[PDB]
Amino acid sequence: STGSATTTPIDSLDDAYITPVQIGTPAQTLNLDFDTGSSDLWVFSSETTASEVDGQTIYTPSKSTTAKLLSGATWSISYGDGSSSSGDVYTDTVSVGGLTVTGQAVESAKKVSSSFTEDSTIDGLLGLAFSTLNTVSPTQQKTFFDNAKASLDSPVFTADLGYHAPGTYNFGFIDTTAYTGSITYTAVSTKQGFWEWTSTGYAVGSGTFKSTSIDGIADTGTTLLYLPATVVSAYWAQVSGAKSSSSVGGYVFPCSATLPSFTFGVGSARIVIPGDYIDFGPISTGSSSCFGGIQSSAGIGINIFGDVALKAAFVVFNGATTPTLGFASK
Ligand SMILES: CSc1ccc(CNCCO)cc1
Repeated sequence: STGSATTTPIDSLDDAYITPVQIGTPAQTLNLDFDTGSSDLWVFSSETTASEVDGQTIYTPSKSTTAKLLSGATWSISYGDGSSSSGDVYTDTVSVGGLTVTGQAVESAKKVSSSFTEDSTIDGLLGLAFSTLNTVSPTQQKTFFDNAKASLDSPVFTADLGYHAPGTYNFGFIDTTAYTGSITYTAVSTKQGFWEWTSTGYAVGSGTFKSTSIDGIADTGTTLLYLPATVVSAYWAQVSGAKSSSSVGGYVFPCSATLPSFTFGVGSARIVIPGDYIDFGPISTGSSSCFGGIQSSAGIGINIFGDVALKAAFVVFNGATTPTLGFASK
């Protein structure tokens, strides 16, 4: 089997991407944030504290003839950005882009943090990291991809995120028309539950390439590109007037600037992030100071190849017995 679904930016900055997901019988369609950095499929629901729902579409399990309460199961997750959510668990039928899993754990939120309440466009998350990170207790549950994998034509999914435009998540096949050149595959460590890999270095604009190992994660659920302080300083030094602002929480730059590109290495291959992809707009409405899309990982503990990086590539999440990642230009 295969599935194919369009993923759409939630706003004009590409702050996140939502993908429609069918849950239950009859189907209830929710727009979920596909997150290769976590492993829970959770949704706003009829159980979510009313004051914490502000425009999201909810899953109502009592209206699904295939929903079953998973007895005694609860979940609670805290994300790297400080967001969180928790609740109880159903199993139900879940379909993405024509690919169906029966008996998928659907984690129904009773509580969500304010950042989720305030994002009316995100109805929940669909985790695509390794199932060792799933938070359901006392019996850990599998991700949608792990449940689908054996049925798929090939045990893979691909992320093709757009810049200011829709893109695609495919399951079970590699669309050879969606990229240019070849796909370069690179080793993955699953020891932390992430799609963790080692970039071979970087360049800023037309500058020479610096060969240096950068361990980090491929994370579709993180907006920005978080890299070591040395790398990020080298980037922003090429932008007149850019500075790290403690009050704003990262590098900012004059909105009148034209930003240089940023290149990262995948083996001997090179993925070029155009400068415009690094512009996250005014720090507050009407400001002429703009927020940068490349930020230091120093306070995070891991480097993160988030959407800024991934949307410059066609990315293969290869779930073979030994997982690997593939990157192609597009
Ligand atoms: C409030 S919207 C939101 C979307 C995705 C995630 C998962 N990624 C966490 C690290 O960036 C957290 C919050």
